[PDB]
Amino acid sequence: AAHVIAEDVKLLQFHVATMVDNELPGLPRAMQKSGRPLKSLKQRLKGKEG
Amino acid sequence: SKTYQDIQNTIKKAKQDVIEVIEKAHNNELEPTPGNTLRQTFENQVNRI
Amino acid sequence: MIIPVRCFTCGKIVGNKWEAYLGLLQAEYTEGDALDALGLKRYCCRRMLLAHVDLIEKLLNYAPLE
Amino acid sequence: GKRIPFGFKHRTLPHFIKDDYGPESRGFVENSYLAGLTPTEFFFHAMGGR
Amino acid sequence: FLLGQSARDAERAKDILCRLEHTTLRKVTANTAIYYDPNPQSTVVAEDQEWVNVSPWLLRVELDRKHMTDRKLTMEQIAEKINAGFGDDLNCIFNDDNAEKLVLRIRIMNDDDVFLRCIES
Amino acid sequence: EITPDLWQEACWIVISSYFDEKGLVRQQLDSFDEFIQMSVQRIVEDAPPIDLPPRYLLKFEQIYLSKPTHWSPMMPNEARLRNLTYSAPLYVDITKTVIKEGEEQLQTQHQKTFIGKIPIMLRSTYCLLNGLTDRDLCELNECPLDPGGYFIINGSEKVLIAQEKMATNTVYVFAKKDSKYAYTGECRSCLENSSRPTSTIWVSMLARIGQRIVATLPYIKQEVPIIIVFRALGFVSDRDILEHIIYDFEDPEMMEMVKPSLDEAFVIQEQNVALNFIGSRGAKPGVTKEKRIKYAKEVLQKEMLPHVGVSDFCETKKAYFLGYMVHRLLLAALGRRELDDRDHYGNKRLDLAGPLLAFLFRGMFKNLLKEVRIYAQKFIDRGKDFNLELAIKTRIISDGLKYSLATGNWGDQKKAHQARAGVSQVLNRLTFASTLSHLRRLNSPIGRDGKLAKPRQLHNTLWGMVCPAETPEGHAVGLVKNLALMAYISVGSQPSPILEFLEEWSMENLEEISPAAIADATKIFVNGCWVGIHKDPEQLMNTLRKLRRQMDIIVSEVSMIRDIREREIRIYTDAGRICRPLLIVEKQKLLLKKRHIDQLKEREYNNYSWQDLVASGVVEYIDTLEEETVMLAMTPDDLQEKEVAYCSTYTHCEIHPSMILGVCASIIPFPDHNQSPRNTYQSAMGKQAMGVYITNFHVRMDTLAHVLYYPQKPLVTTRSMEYLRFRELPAGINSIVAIASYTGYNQEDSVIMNRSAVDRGFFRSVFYRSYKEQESKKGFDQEEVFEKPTRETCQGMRHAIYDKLDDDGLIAPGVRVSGDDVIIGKTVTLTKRDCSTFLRTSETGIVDQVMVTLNQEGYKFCKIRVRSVRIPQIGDKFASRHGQKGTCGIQYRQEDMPFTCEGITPDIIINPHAIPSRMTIGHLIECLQGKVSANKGEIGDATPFNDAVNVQKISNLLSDYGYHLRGNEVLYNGFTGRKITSQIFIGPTYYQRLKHMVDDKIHSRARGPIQILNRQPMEGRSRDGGLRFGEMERDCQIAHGAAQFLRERLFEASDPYQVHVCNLCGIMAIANTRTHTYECRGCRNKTQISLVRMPYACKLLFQELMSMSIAPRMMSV
Amino acid sequence: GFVGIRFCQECNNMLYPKEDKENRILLYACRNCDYQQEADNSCIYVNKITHEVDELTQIIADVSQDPTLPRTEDHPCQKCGHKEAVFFQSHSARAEDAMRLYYVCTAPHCGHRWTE
Ligand SMILES: [Zn+2]
Ligand SMILES: [Zn+2]
Ligand SMILES: [Zn+2]
Ligand SMILES: [Zn+2]
Repeated sequence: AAHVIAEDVKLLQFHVATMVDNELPGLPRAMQKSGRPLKSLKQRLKGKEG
Repeated sequence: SKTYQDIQNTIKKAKQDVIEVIEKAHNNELEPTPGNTLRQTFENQVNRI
Repeated sequence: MIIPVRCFTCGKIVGNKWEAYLGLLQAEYTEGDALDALGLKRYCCRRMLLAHVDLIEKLLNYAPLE
Repeated sequence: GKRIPFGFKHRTLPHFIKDDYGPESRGFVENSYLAGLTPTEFFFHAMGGR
Repeated sequence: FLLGQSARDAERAKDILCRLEHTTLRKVTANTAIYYDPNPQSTVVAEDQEWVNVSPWLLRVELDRKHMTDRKLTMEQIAEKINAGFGDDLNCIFNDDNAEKLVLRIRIMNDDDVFLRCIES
Repeated sequence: EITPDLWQEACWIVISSYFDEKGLVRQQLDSFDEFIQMSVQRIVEDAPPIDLPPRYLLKFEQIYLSKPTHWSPMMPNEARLRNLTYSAPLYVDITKTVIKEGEEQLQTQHQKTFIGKIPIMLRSTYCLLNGLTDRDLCELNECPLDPGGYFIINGSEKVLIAQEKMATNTVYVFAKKDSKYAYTGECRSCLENSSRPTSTIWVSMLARIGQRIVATLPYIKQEVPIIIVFRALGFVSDRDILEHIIYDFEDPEMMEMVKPSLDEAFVIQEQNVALNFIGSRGAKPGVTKEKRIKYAKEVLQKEMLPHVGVSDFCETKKAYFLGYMVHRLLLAALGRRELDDRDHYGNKRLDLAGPLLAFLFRGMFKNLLKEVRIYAQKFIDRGKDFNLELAIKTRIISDGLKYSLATGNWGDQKKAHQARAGVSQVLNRLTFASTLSHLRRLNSPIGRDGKLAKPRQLHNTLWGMVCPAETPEGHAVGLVKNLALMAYISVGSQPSPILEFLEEWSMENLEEISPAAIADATKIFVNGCWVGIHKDPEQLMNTLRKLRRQMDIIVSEVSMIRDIREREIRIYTDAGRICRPLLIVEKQKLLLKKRHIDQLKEREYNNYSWQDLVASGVVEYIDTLEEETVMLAMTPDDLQEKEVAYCSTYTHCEIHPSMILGVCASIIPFPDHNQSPRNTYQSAMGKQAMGVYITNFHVRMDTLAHVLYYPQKPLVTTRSMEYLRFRELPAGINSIVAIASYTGYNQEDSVIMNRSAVDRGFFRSVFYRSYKEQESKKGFDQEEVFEKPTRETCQGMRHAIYDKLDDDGLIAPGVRVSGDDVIIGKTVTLTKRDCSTFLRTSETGIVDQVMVTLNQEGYKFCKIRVRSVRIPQIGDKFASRHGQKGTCGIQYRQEDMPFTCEGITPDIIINPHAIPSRMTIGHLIECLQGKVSANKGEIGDATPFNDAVNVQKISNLLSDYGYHLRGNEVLYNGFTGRKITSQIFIGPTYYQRLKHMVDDKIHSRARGPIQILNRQPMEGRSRDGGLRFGEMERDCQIAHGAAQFLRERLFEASDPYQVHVCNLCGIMAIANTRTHTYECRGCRNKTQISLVRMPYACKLLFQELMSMSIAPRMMSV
Repeated sequence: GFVGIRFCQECNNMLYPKEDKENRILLYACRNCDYQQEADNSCIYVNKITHEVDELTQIIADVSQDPTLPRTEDHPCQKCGHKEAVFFQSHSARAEDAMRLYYVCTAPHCGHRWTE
């Protein structure tokens, strides 16, 4: 269903980007659904304590 | 005690001098220092004293 | 908490004077005449009794049993 | 860098009169640490040392 | 640093300072108002200045003296720079440097009522 | 008759009576009591009835609260020991009326439905300890000196720190530089205890025809021009507007200033296009015009200026209030009125444990109403008559409060990171002055890492409210603050009696005003609602004051401010206004006369009290905004005597000036003889001085406790530390200090202690560490149990000696234990894995007591605490009350210390160089007067501003006992016996021993445990970590050019590792070294492989790059 | 001088100034109404760039009963002749020069204010 495939790829794009950058502008921050934001690979090395 | 008397006399004179500078400002007799506002002149005078 | 056994500074036994101290205060000796009457001359011994706070009397309000 | 500011309306403390620019009225501690500070100049000293 | 003899006398160092310190009309102006004095010679504010110079409305701008003198300025250059700055739409009948009040009268000749406030502002 | 000086005695019979009536934590207790007695019922009462196919109405009534009970009454010490939450069930009467077709409604009242447990603050009006005698408190194993004012959450004492905020309902005009606005009239509005949070308004003026006034209404994205807003309130005419904004048209200047805002709006006249304008700026604008109007109509009715009123009050009363916001903006623009200082403490309020909890209860309640609504919907709407008693998820309140008081996240757990943090901190039991000051602690929410100095500066308005000295010198410096001794935070009272009284006395109500009257008439502001004007404000101020002085119509906490210059009377009754009592001055005499002092001296014997001083119009609670308008003498004999008059118009007099100090600062003697940062450092260290922290410490299982063996009462005290109860729970020893350089081991901020004094118990302390462990059903096959492991069955099992603990699986009191000894033997079945708990590494103490019990889950739970006698040693940090601090640098036996003519050796020798840069002359005067006190044989007074004391008077006394009048003595060198040529300043000074002992700090590593992710040393002593060789050390070794030691530190001594890499690419190859075979998948090469000595964190970095699709191809070429 | 806003008599809106291009005279017309009233002041607008304002116009007599405020006996009133007078600096922010002292007669039903 070409309708839903668009949303499927949009959500895959969200997960893959959030794997390497959780802090997208505007996009919902990926989380462990109990609150805590997901430390992306960027965040593993981004700043101090990288 | 003579040293304390000298210190106290000095402070008294300084307090009196600040009172006189205030009087000069209150009466508008305090001419501003160039560049300074009258307030900045007064504050500079008091800080110097 | 309890009275120190020896004056920390010099060594004089002050641990047998606290109840005497308080009894002399209860005779309404003035606070330094109690110390003069116990025999504490050095201000190092006097600050053992003057400064002592006898908290063990409060600790003994708590019951282990009865 | 300035004298004690008028944090009350036109005065430094309620003990002083409005527009008291006099020395002690603005933070001049005139005692010494052996003489001890007056309570007003103790507060001004605290403001300064902060 | 001052290169010429001006380096010594505070007087001829002062004019360098005036030639450097940015000085717009707001610094030397005192009181700026408007008036629909229906003729140049109508002189509703009672002035003899236009009568020797012989819009139904004008800007009047009484300037400051102790601020204009301290800059060694004159109405001459002020009016020149006005007319040059806005072009000959504006005419400025400035006062003379003998009167007590340092008025400029400014008119336009060829949405106008607010326009004097627009150019003054 | 009047007090003829001799006034110090009277002055401390007052104050003494205050602290009898209002113990130090009264501001917590009263806040909580008011929350439980009013605010809780208010919230449940003012929540609307819930309704919905037929629809019920569901409604709540008369909320009830029992005593705290475990299900039988839990004592707070039991809740503390069993890790329970000390709490009481909250019950409410619920009337359900379902009504349906055929007109058949049944109003069945579910009486006393259990809504949830609410946690009780200790010693409140609802704690079991309330009014309870000292005998009974000791019988409860409670401490009669313990203040209360904290919660027990799962056994932890949790204090609610009072959170500072901008005052609601009050207009403030600020200039915000770096913005398009020249001025901004802010308001933050709350009508009463609303579940809706405070709504904020701004009426800004654009700086840039110029000078256009905007308004930033809430729920509006754009910024409607104000004149549109007034037209939306229905005022067509430019003269009905401005009548609200310019109270006399006779002022041309405001008129010609406001004109350009009218020129921004003259395109709009009728209210309906104005509402279309506002609705079209809505954050959720409706498609049809009518919905846009209705949205904007609601916003103005309910969201703008709610404190002024809602519905009918919209089109007038708060039109006037918005007019006043504009008027004061215009004053701030003409400069007729100064800008409001955001950090003036009259502009602030303090959210105590009442409002802090009311906010949550409005958040956890309403949630419960949503829950029961959804339940009854699901049921009733399916024609399934619900039961509400199953609908009420009591978990919502009980766990919501429990959670927020535990974490301190002041909001839902769903959204805690969005909430405030650390509102609720574990009570500091370290020492009693720390407990008392933690309970009296205020906190600015201003961001730390906020670089602004102005919110950290000691503002002039904190006088008498907040300690000028007690602040954390850390990053929180000036943000965290402390109440002053007599400072009282107003708990809040209803304005309705005041409004009814103001309806008398010829007051003119705001909606009956002819606006021309406002020009020459004082405007009255009850809780920041403008409510009317008055022709004669010299009668109101005298009458409202008289009524406060009579306690009848106006409660003492109400503050009436008369702004003379601007004709405004502002009356605040709300809660969180910090205030302090002041003696009233009338003519020039005090009202406090010898009658009051005599009556109050026989107090209890006559049951007179401080409340009688208040209710006799003798003392008055003034608050920082009313303090703006008092003229405040500082003592009568100083300031009201017939000198050449300073003012002669004092309205009030300071009760005693030392009452500006807080709890830890008022233990400093002679603080007026110290440099102010040193009084701050003492206010810090005084929260670390070991003492006896509470007298029931033998029952506490606190995780960390330090108890001094022989804590002493100070030989010199402030009078204030009477009420701090410092002479009952003191923290320190008066020691014969000598200020001499001697052997030099005391040199840079260090002390030489007497070893023989230590041998006698000088500052000897005990350290109790409590270890808590409980049981659990981990799963079907997994279960923990207290049991001695045995190598036969327990598979996992440490190298430890498990036989020290007996077959219960619990070490017994009186057993010597050392680091990595087993304390609670514990097995978890897989046979059994070892899961036991070991004494912290290098702790080495004796088991003091072992307690065993059941937790909430009904699992066996034990807490073991181990004591550790800490004989002072080199490196232990001592300090004095004057911010002198220093490690013990060496200990000399009595034979080696210098000695006077008599054999008085010092106990502590501190280097002279501590003094001259720091000017802690209060330290020298303490030592001198302590030497007087110890000879004189009674405790000297060091109350700061006491002009009865001075150095010369002390020296005169000291010379009478046969000592040098300046405290110097000839000492003899202990080593050689020669007289020291300089006579040494020696005398009793009160030293403290701080929690910072060196054995708690010494740490070493040589290949200990390693992190799992990056194979570097673990972090911290407790983990047996390795010290961070940081960036700056890297730089310092580059500067050294010490590349070999830089390589070893940043590699070979941290994460030595190796990778094999392909020679053709630089992706790490696969290397089965175990068979010495190597390949790179992708080139299929097996010879082209080379080993690379490689930091593990570098390997890990490159694999974190490859997982981003980056090939950091390392090449040997 | 100045010019105030004169409001329309019909709509009570603000009257704008407009020249009579026929009779050559200043009018004050309305935007919403058709109300033409004949000007007298011949002025549109003024602007005191000096920011010269007399503070005695802004000083209100009620300040005398302020206990917070210094009292002199060194300058008597002029209308009545009271000895008592409170004095203060110009509270207005436009005061960088004006440390000048403004005095108010401390006597009810007088409120005479002056500057020395
Ligand atoms: Zn001794
Ligand atoms: Zn390869
Ligand atoms: Zn009209
Ligand atoms: Zn008069």
